[PDB]
Amino acid sequence: MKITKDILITGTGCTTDRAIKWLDDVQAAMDKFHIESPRAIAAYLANIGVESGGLVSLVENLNYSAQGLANTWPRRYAVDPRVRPYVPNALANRLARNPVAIANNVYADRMGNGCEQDGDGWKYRGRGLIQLTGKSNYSLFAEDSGMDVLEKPELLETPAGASMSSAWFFWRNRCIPMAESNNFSMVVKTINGAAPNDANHGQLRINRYMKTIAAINQ
Repeated sequence: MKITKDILITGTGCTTDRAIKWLDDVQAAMDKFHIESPRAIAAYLANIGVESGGLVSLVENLNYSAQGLANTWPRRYAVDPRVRPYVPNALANRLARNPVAIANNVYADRMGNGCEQDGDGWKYRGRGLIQLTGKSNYSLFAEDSGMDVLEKPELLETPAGASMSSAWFFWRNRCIPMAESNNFSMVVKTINGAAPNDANHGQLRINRYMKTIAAINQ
């Protein structure tokens, strides 16, 4: 369905100026990945807006102190993950305040990435609205979209790439059937990792979902 600037603002909480810059990219992404019904469009917009702070935040933040590393990945970066506070280990103290070195270590040898030394963890760090991480998902998105994101992963920080990759994620993770069965809670769990709650702004997601259905049907 053709959406408006006002539907996009209702759905994502974005500014008027950002809605104007993103409208055509969001429409093209939803059309490409068959996000067509009021509930599918509402569930997609409600989640991409909260995940990205209103289409503002498009890349993983890897700025950490040693204490932030221990707190975020205690099994990797705390001396002992069974105690409070966590104490940063020697690895945490070496990697702290080094975004590239953190990503290369924490994302090494998973999600399709190779070894720490060869740089895939940083290269394929989280990007987009619903962030894609790791060489495997960048590769699958490249094949499904035709976007050159292995050579140019920074395309996922453009409005076109962020919208397209989020629409791909929504389609591929079966969110369209969930939306069209009125299972918004499962859509949020699938995208965020947890059902609607305080931590993931669940009430704001639900409020924007319901408000966007109403807006579209008019």
